[PDB]
Amino acid sequence: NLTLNFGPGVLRLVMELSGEMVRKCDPHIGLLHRGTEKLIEYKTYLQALPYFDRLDYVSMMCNEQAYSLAVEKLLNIRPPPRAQWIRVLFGEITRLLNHIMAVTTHALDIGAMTPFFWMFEEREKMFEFYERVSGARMHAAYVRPGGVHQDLPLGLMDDIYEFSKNFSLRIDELEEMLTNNRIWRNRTVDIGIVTAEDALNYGFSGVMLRGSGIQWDLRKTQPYDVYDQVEFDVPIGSRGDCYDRYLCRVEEMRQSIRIISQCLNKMPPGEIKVDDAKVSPPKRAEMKTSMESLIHHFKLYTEGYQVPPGATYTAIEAPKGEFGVYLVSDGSSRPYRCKIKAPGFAHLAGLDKMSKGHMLADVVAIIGTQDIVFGEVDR
Amino acid sequence: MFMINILMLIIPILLAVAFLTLVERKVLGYMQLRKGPNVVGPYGLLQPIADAIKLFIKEPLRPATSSASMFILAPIMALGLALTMWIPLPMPYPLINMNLGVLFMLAMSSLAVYSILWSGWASNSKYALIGALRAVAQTISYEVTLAIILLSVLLMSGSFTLSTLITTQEQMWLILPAWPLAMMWFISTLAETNRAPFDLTEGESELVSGFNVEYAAGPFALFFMAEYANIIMMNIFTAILFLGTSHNPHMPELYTINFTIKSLLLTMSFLWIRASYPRFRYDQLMHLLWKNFLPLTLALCMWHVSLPILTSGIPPQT
Amino acid sequence: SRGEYVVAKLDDLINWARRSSLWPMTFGLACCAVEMMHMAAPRYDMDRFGVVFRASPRQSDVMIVAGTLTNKMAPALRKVYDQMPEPRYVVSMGSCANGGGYYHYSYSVVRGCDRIVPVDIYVPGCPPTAEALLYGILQLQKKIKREKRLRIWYRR
Amino acid sequence: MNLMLALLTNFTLATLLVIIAFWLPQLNVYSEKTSPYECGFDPMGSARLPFSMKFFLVAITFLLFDLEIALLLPLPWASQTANLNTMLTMALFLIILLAVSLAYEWTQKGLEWTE
Amino acid sequence: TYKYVNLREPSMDMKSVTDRAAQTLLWTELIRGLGMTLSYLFREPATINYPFEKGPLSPRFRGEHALRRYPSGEERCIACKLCEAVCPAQAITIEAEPRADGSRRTTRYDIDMTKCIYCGFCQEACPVDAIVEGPNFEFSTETHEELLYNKEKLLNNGDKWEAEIAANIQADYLYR
Amino acid sequence: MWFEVLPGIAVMGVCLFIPGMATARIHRFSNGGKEKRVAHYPYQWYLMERDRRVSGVNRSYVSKGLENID
Amino acid sequence: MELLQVLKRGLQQVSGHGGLRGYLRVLFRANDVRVGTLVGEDKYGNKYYEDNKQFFGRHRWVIYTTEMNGKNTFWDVDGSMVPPEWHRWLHCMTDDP
Ligand SMILES: CCCCCCCCCCCCCCCCCC(=O)OC[C@H](COP(=O)([O-])OCC[N+](C)(C)C)OC(=O)CCCCCCCCCCCCCCCCC
Ligand code: SF4
Ligand code: SF4
Ligand code: SF4
Repeated sequence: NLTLNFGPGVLRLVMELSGEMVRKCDPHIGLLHRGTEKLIEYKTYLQALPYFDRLDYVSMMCNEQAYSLAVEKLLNIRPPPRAQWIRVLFGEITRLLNHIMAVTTHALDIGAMTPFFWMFEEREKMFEFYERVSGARMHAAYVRPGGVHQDLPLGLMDDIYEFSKNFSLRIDELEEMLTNNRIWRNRTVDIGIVTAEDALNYGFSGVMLRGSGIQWDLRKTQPYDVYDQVEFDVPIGSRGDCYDRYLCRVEEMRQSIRIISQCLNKMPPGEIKVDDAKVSPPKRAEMKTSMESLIHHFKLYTEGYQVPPGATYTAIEAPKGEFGVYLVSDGSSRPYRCKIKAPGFAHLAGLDKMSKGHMLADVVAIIGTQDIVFGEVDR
Repeated sequence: MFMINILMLIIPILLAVAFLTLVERKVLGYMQLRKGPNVVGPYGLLQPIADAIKLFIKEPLRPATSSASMFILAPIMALGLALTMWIPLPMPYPLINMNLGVLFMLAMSSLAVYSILWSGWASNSKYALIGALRAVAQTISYEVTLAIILLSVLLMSGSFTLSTLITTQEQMWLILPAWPLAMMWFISTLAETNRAPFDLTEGESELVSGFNVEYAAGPFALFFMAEYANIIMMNIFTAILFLGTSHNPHMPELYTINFTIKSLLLTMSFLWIRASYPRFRYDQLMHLLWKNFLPLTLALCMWHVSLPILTSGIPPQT
Repeated sequence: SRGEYVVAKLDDLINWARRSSLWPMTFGLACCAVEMMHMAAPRYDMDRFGVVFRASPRQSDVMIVAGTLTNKMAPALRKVYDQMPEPRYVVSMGSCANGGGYYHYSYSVVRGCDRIVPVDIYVPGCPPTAEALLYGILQLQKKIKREKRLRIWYRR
Repeated sequence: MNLMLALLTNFTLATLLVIIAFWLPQLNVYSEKTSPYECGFDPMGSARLPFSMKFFLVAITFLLFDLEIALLLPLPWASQTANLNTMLTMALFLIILLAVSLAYEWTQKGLEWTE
Repeated sequence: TYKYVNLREPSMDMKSVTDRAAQTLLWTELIRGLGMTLSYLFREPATINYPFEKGPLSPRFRGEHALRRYPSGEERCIACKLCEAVCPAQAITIEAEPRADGSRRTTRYDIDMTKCIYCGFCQEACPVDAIVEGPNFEFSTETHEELLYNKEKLLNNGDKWEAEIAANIQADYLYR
Repeated sequence: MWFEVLPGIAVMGVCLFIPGMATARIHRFSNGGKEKRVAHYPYQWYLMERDRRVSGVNRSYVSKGLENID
Repeated sequence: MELLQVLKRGLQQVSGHGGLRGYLRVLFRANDVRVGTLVGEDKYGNKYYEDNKQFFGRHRWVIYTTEMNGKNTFWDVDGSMVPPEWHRWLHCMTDDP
């Protein structure tokens, strides 16, 4: 056949085309492989936290949450209730950040450019929530083993309410442009069909499973933090194609607003990190007056806290699918091994199967529907 | 005085094309909640001039293994034909008053497909030859419906003279009797000019390069002028064809103002559509032409051949 | 007149043209591409400075290297740079492209894209805010406004 | 005359812009430049594009359809005849055979793009 | 609890079939998409007039680094090297020795602003609020060497941004 | 705001208006203030050539009326 | 009547900048002719304006000085010319000038 080299995240496709049809798709990854998993072995558990902001750099605080849940599990400590509600609050804001990127850059790739600009004026307002809690628009490093770094600034919850009060209308404007559009439907309907059994055997997760009717979501089957105290519905597809997965992501954005409306009303008072100075650093006003607090501030920031020896696989329902870390501890301050299970790694491996009997222009649609970011695929 | 007339046509066209790039970036800007160029000159008015100077003082890269003769011929053919199609247009008085003006427009339009073909050949790339073949197949497919649609409308006008379409619409726009034909004509002029949602080559950026991806600097600018000169001309053709303006021989400037407004709005409709829709897959825009547009165009050609005869409304030959 | 006057004004004309029509080809490699997409978003709207959202390599004036540059990707970044018509400028965005960043000591990372291509402006941050990147582009316009290509040619 | 001057002016202006588009700018050429763009990676084969049969059939289908349009062009002048019944029958016969030609390719999978 | 996104049976009465035929032939739902972009053309754009207008930030913003002083002018840093231990990117290099008056002070304090990930761990670790990340984010350079800060550059930033760094710390230290 | 797009549109509109006005006013300047004769068919050309021989001067747009007949 | 009040606001921006020269000056230096309330002026010549009816992000702006530290800044304005005391207010890190 004809062998082409498409590409310049950055990807390289070695495709074999019989005219307009795709005969085999051979993704070449590692263009953004950086040795994150090897570098983490030279860092303390706190120093390794910013590495997870940079794996899936559209869902920063969900990557932080998964790592914190893993370290908290090996530590055998529990974050306080207010911190958990904050993590769910910003986990769902992070879901909106990712789904806007997934839906709108997917639409941009297939020629629909306008919705990208509308919804990136809402991302620019959600980046202000990130910046007001952590000081960084994207790589907050706000979620940490033990809870969150700082408490919410006064007035932030009023601004989260004003934003969420108008976001439903913005999703409707998006749907008015895509959902019933015949050109958009022709590019997504019956494209990249995945059967339920193939989806499971190929290791898919997230909307890839749910687009094909599989009723699975870790926020409901294996809840973490306070997701079992929030009411929301899990969208389920029927055809298993790109269009059904597109609707699942758009409906999930509406359910995040539903959850966010509850984290604002049910936010409890209290502290925002575990009241255990051998894990979480003391307050600065007590590190400067108490001898115990100064010793623990000194040790937590130089040596770090020791994690009991053990190995855990901890996973969360990240916006892109099941995100998990297999974290191995040897009893010291530094992880012995940290395998990062990126949901897009298994999805991309299934591009060759999902692209059988499709045109070259459907590969763009298929890659968009898998919601692939090569920071987490390559690591 | 005739050589003055030619320049009074060519130069304003190249200025209209220049400031269509500004309007496209500002109409798309505001439809996307932003402003577009407003820094280079007041309200961006100097932006086309900066882009023009920039392009013509940049390296005009030509790959060493490219056929030089065809690499140079293609932009000359494209722009030369782009300006040629403007000479018979009755705005309200043609520069060259042709008896077969409509057929001249079709004849020159079908020659412009060569520039796409020659440019693809000259690249010696094969990342652009496939693009050229895809682009050429699209263009020739959609000039089948342009000819048959245009033939159907001329059966209510009587002749191929472009000025006779003014007389035909002296009582009513041809869009009412022929709105089914006008709809497909508008889409067919979008696909001929490779405008969204039919831009599989120019800016698809979906594992498909454009036939002029290898052009840079001035030669790229010339292709751009030809492409944008055709967008205005096709929309001016649509205004004359379906939105005829009344012509007062004593105040001909009244026609030009009204006809200029309609052409601008139709041109701004091209910009409106690019901001609103995704793009057809290549095999879908062929099915649009061969399976949807062509069957309907043929039926409406049969209907418009027999409608004048059965209503005793055959137009005069002169 | 003096000759130097005509050349001085012609420099301003071509300097003004080149900085008012900067067409960037963005190498979105890692997270820093997201902050580059927020500069194209409505709030900052780089298109209003004459800076188009995206351009193909053959019509691009500046290359924005936005993200970690790995050894595997290094040959491909040089190839795209070599094929950019001149004048060509390179903006290094973020720590990873600037000097290696978080992954400086990695076995698979180019410790700064200035090892592969010349760089005209370095934008610091991890990531730089969309406004800090727009400050770099505006800082590249002033650099081009200081060029004296013709004044130097006139004195050869 | 007026037409020849117009064509000469249009195509001379295009040629002038091309020459000043190749001589005005400052050039600098080297082997890494002046190579096909590809996508940043080296070519994967020294062979030309494979021949695709489907792209050949659209060109032929356009040609045969374009030839039948040539016969339909004189219809506006044909409607002025005194033998309208004969003219109308032959006008509809030509268009119907054009549709029958379309129906044949459609049902024989001639308009598809799936290999 | 789950919900179906695309599980519907279109009605097959002539009223509904003719509605879908009208949509297919009259392009009704495509023109509805043109009305959504027409509305935006008549809204106020969200663009700001940078550099004359600036995007909003908070007191917690992490920008360019700076070394601070006490009100007397003595350097706050006492060369404890906590910021150097916690720095996840190893961007801080410190050398110290007793000063002529016997105090514990640095002789080298370099931040490689090209290794730094602007994470803020250095100002969290610091026990005397010496090293901070200021509010400046507009310090792009023309060379790689201008971004290898030494102690003189960092002390110049502190004396340059103290008026604004002090105010930001005053507005956020109760959350720390 | 949206009306800041009009200055670019007005410049484009004026450019599209010049070709139509110039042709209209050049023809009248070159044809004695009237519309340029349209000769699509030989009969229309025959009369125009006849008007060129009847004007005394070699110009088909100079009209001779009843004052030229006695 | 409302459309007639639009042209009046557009005419009082010319008078609000001190005639046609002041109007054209800010139009070509700042690409914007809005009139705000003068909040203050710094020792380098920058003038700071506010207009609280504008949407958040455009309700504060600075018209840069035409000369600073010996550099002609009439055309070459830069965001780093804002001193720290006004850098906090102009970026909305505080409500107190
Ligand atoms: C008694 C008198 C009898 C006289 C005859 C009566 C005629 C009755 C009416 C005839 C039917 C109407 C035909 C309308 C044209 C058919 C279009 C068509 O084929 O649709 C199907 C096609 C295909 O639809 P599909 O994708 O759903 O597929 C249909 C067929 N299947 C499902 C089997 C595959 O749709 C399109 O045309 C796509 C449109 C894309 C264009 C996007 C831009 C639109 C923006 C609006 C522009 C408005 C233009 C206005 C221009 C004005 C200029 C002056
Ligand atoms: S500099 Fe920071 S934001 Fe940019 S690619 Fe590197 S880690 Fe990501
Ligand atoms: S911000 Fe983080 S990476 Fe930068 S110097 Fe401080 S601790 Fe190191
Ligand atoms: S800056 Fe602070 S943490 Fe770093 S050495 Fe000085 S006192 Fe210690």
